[PDB]
Amino acid sequence: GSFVEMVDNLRGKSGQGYYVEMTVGSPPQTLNILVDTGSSNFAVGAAPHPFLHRYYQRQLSSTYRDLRKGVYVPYTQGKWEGELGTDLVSIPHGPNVTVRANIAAITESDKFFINGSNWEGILGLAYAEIARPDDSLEPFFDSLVKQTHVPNLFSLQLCGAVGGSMIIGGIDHSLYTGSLWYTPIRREWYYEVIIVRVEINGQDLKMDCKEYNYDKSIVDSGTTNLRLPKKVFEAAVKSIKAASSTEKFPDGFWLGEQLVFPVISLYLMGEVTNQSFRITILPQQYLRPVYKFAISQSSTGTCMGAVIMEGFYVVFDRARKRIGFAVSACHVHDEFRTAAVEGPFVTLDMEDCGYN
Ligand SMILES: O=C(CCCS)NC1CCN(Cc2ccccc2)CC1
Repeated sequence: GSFVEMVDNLRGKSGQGYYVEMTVGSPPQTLNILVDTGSSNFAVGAAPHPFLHRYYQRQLSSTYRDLRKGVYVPYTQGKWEGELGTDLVSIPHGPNVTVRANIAAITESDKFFINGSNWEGILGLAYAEIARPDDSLEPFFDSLVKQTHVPNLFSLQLCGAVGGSMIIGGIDHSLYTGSLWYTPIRREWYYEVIIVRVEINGQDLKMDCKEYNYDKSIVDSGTTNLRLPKKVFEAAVKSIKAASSTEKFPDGFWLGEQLVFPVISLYLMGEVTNQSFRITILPQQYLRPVYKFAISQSSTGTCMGAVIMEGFYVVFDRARKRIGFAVSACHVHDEFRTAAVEGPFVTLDMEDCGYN
């Protein structure tokens, strides 16, 4: 339908994440919370860290309940650590409901909070299997669905340079143009998808598609870049470099070691046997103003981060185990080329593209 009061409920800074306003405890304690489809923990600052505008003060909340258990969460760059419990959570600019969700009260963290950022926590919207310490700690959205009449679905419109919309429990049709195209969620842990073909400026990379999903391919609102696996990255860069011989750039720039074009198509597995669709991004999407090359190599797989997500309206249709892509109404298009979602295409042996 409409969900007009949820539109434009996300803020941020370039490369610094997208956040929704949330309240915790009774009376409500307001916190800005990073929106992360690449993790499954709801975690907030609960101690006066210098970088924080505010923090969760448990002693002030009557509805707080201690779970008397600790949680240690190391990311690649840095870690956070906290004390588990539950409390009443709301999303002011979301649905009118209040849920008892697990909260990780961050007592200690290293390289997690950003000096100068305006957020105080993280909302992991992915599934239980990747929730820390283990799959028994129910992720926020799972509690929201179990406790209220909010449908098991949420959508994201991230708008490049910073704002956007998280539509909880539905789809706002104003936020996209044309048809939605759905790819199946491979397994419910990350939001894992299968990439079946990659074109740089409408030319196939001719690679084994099993390479494009090396380990995994996921939709990650918490990652800034498009993260391509090493083997795919090298072939992609060489091809992007080939199109861009009009200009000159240092060797380290493509490696993400310096600062300062072809469209990039990702063919994704469709709902139907031998059927695919493709999503297409403009240079506006992978050239991030600080300009930086917002495509980087990875060992964990393809991460369809903010670079990808900023061109498209993205439906996390958890109910139907699928993810929807449509042209975002807010993506950065010029007069020449426009970001696209196109289909159907004929693609055989798509099932073989998923690494095991
Ligand atoms: O581990 C993964 C998926 C690996 C394939 S790329 N995603 C994490 C999930 C946690 N998220 C937290 C975070 C987000 C923004 C700023 C700081 C930290 C960082 C990205």
